[PDB]
Amino acid sequence: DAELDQLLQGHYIKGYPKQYTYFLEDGKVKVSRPEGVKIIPPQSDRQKIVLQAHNLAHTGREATLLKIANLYWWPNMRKDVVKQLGRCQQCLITNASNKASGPILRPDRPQKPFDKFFIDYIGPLPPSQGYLYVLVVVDGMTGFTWLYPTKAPSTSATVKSLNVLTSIAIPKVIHSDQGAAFTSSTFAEWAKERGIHLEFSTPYHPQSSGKVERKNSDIKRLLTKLLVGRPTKWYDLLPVVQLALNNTYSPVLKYTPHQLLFGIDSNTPFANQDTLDLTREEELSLLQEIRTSLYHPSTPPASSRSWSPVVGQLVQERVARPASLRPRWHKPSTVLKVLNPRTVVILDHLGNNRTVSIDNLKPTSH
Amino acid sequence: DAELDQLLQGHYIKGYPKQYTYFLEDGKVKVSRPEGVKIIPPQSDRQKIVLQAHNLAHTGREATLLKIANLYWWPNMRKDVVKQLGRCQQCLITNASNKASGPILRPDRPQKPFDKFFIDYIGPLPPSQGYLYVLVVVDGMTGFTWLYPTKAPSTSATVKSLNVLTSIAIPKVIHSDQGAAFTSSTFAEWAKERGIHLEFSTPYHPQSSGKVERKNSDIKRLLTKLLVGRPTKWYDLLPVVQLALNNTYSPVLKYTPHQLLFGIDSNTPFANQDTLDLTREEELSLLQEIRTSLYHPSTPPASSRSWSPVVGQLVQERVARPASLRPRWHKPSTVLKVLNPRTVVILDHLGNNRTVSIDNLKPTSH
Amino acid sequence: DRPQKPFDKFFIDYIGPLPPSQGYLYVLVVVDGMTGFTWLYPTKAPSTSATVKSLNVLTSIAIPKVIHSDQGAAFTSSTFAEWAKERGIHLEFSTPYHPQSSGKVERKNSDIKRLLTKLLVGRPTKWYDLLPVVQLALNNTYSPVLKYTPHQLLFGIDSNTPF
Amino acid sequence: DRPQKPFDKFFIDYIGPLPPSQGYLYVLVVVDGMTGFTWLYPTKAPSTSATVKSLNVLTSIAIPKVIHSDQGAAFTSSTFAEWAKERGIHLEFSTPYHPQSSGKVERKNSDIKRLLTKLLVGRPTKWYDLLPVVQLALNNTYSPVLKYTPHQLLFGIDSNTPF
DNA sequence: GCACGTGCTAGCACGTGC
DNA sequence: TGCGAAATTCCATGACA
DNA sequence: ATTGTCATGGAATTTCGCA
DNA sequence: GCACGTGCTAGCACGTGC
DNA sequence: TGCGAAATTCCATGACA
DNA sequence: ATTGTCATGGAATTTCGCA
Ligand SMILES: [Mn+2]
Ligand SMILES: [Mn+2]
Ligand SMILES: [Mn+2]
Ligand SMILES: [Mn+2]
Ligand SMILES: [Mn+2]
Ligand SMILES: [Mn+2]
Ligand SMILES: [Zn+2]
Ligand SMILES: [Zn+2]
Repeated sequence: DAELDQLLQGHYIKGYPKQYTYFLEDGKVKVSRPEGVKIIPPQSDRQKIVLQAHNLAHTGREATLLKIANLYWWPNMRKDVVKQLGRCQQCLITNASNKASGPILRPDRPQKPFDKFFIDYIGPLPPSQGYLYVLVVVDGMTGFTWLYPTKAPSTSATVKSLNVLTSIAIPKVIHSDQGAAFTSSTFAEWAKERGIHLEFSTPYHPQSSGKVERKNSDIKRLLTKLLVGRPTKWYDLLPVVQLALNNTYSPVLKYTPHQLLFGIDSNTPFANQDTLDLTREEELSLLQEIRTSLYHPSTPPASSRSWSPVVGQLVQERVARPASLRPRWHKPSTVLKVLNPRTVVILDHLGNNRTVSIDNLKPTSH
Repeated sequence: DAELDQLLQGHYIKGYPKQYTYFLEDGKVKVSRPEGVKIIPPQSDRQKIVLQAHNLAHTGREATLLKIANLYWWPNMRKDVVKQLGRCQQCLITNASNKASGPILRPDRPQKPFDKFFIDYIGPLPPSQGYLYVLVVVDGMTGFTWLYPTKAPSTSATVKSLNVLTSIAIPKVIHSDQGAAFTSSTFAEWAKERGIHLEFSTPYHPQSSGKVERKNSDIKRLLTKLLVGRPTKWYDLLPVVQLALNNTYSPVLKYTPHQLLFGIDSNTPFANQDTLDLTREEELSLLQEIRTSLYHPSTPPASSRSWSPVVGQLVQERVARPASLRPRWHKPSTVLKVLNPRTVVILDHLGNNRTVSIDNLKPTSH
Repeated sequence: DRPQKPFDKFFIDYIGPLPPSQGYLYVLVVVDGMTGFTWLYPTKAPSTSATVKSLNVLTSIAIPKVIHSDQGAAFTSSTFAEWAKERGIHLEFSTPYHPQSSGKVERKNSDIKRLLTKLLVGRPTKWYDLLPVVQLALNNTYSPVLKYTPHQLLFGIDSNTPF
Repeated sequence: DRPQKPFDKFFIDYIGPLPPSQGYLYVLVVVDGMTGFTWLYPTKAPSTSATVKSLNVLTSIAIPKVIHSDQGAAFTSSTFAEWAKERGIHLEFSTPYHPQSSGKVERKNSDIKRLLTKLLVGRPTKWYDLLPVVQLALNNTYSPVLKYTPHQLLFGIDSNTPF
């Protein structure tokens, strides 16, 4: 009853409107409002009340306000409700987000063949010839692809395959996901010896390896079609699949990967002859004209309710593998650096620096 | 060289344009076209050629045409390409669809409490007190919900729970998914004795039980928040969760489920008193005014590339649980009856009648 | 003053011993004072233990402002005292040897006592199974004084089990 | 007539025996006739078995119109005959005791023979490991007659391993 | 040696057939 | 230049994780 | 410390054969 | 008794810490 | 009727499967 | 023979206190 005494005396207090009659009854200070008569508790009591009505079900803004509304009234009640919701640790770490991620970037295509290799593992598959996994290697510019059968997705097996591959040429960058065979020390020491730079996707985000992941689909599709009504023995089909895909038209490019790598068809079925009367040199100059004039898509329009990150903003990381009835979000953290409008470095909950995709972040509410 | 003889003589044949000179060389009949010179094989040879170029990689319309284009030319080549694609069994059963499902129906809300019960099981969960599952029962109109702890999701345990529930009242319809405890003979014989009609969702389609499935979320959310930083012993929290949710505002309704069931708040915290001076009869008449004037949403606008089903159309069912490198679609079947613009009865691959949601169908291409 | 309502006051009392039906001997009668609505929970004892157990089930559905009961052991113990205060329930007791409820409850309580004893004639050994049928019966039985059933006064709707 | 191109004709021949490097004794030299590009596959025998095995690896990358080779056993067997016809490869043979390729291939084949024998001096016991280094070397070694490298004529680009 | 972090697909339960 | 048919391009969807 | 992709088939538009 | 159909969540592999 | 602040409603997103 | 839902918090609009 601090300033509540003043209002009872008829004095004016900024916020509470004057066309309403405020009184005293049963010890408590009330007000006569359209809905009915409501209690006006002192400011000291107000924090406690909002917490008692939230903790009923951990309700959000509107559901909380309606509870308190049944008994009480005061100015800007919601100001005090969101005040508690911003601090109640359990709600912030269990609640889902209602904000979309900003729209995808489409990175420029690598310019020349052998600039960027994208790699990734497939499986475990039905055992064929004692082989279980397939290491898949896609060249960025062409889309050309090599397939290797391994008995495990180890660094050891990944070494031996790239060794046979690299005899043809050596790439500038190799891009992988943070899979354990690809982040080993032994594998980095292998990249160092050959002068190749290693590049890693942000964790729990396969989109980033989308080039090789997309090629895995084409590989499973054709494998499947060729094993219909027959035991699933894939081993001896890998070289057939490698060849068919390498020579198959991307309809929006008008070219096959074989064509973007060599500029001329080999002795495969239905071969393009169109550049028949040209010397090699007139072909090779044409290939460079095509290679710089390929189709490339533009980033899509944002969602009407997306968010995009900023230095010093409060964000929370998606818990990688939460157990049942456990929260899906980590405690809040601060954005240190914004690498692009979809990639970010945070000071995590360890607290180390971590590089994450915004698809595993959410803006902290309030 | 059937009608190819005529064209060589200069006669006109409907389809092949006359401003081009067609000749004979190395035994084969060619044509001089802008792109270069192309072979014109006899109609008898044409089916074989389109199949040889498809089977390279099981390519679709455009990728196939471009292969054949390198060597051949004839009128409406694509007519012959889609002809093979409509019949090549492997492509039809492995390929993905590029057509969206028609837009959801929002069924009218049940009119009075106890018209429709929606049920469903939760778990297995972390063992608490030797209890593993939770049978969840939601009343359509109110949203009011009862929770029961069971040691398994059996008909036996489902019997015993609904028996304690039904002492309060008996519902007209009980709606479940096709889960094995709910489709047992023993359970149907239980429904028969009490005069309740049993109703079943279409299989592999949880949306249909969306009312209870949505309530499972609210149940896990609050359970989670209340077990933060503490061993996950849920058993003794079930009655607390049942109560809090039953008395929590749906912001777009402005009411709690307790309120839509009884018309007045019991002795729970922050109780609505607003109807204080009315007799019971003035309350109960008000409750019916509210119950008929609740919010209800309208079906969303279609996708620019959706499909909606028709009797006698060719469709294919999504294989429920395909093994690896196996096709994701069943052989084509015919639509017998269209129950609503999202529900359909087919003569399957057994061939029995089956009732499916259009979200597990795709229009057969070609 | 203000009109009587549901959840305003519940009346509770024990019936038994009875024939060993499925291992139980008693029944806890709960009756809302404005609706006459009725819950019946069987027990193996007229103890404080069995009362809280049953009533926890009931008060996880709705919660009364007041409980009324005789001065039987189970209600006057200080254990049941601390249970009623945790949940905000005010306690009320009759005076010894002079039972008091209302017109409406005295009669309802009577029927329950009569319908119960009747199945104790017709199907006199196994009564545990028959309770839910009785509760439905009692909650759809029409009241002479008011012109609706307890089910009707509680949910503002007809029943799907008319009697 | 029409200009020479890659994948037009590959030349192939065996080198060995050699010192037991990691269990192998021979090498299969493959050289594209227009590019001078070169693949080297080690084997444990100059047999038809080892030829198909290696060449399957190579012809799952690209496929030549023609193979040329001496009348060594492995190429003139009827097993290798049926392998070349399955894949649409026309076969060509030199005349006995008078080897014939072209200017470009005769010299390349020579270097391979020289660079190989050199590591058979410097690191003379374990050569199996060193092949990939040799192939890179041979495919980035500049040609006097034309003004580009095999790598350059094959991919229309520079290398990341200049030599 | 065993838990952790990152990458993947298996497997259990229930009620009903043969 | 203008018309109808044919060829060629447009682009939402869905699977790879 | 980094970033989605592209085969696919009905729809929508462009071109083309002819006069 | 064991495979099937419908409903659910577990679990294995690899390379690196302590 | 008209103004700025406050209260109240609008509605995309995401999890339940 | 059947069919998505609704809590949530910034944005967008409506109402309200005052003169
Ligand atoms: Mn991977
Ligand atoms: Mn279920
Ligand atoms: Mn008594
Ligand atoms: Mn030789
Ligand atoms: Mn992958
Ligand atoms: Mn469920
Ligand atoms: Zn909270
Ligand atoms: Zn096909």
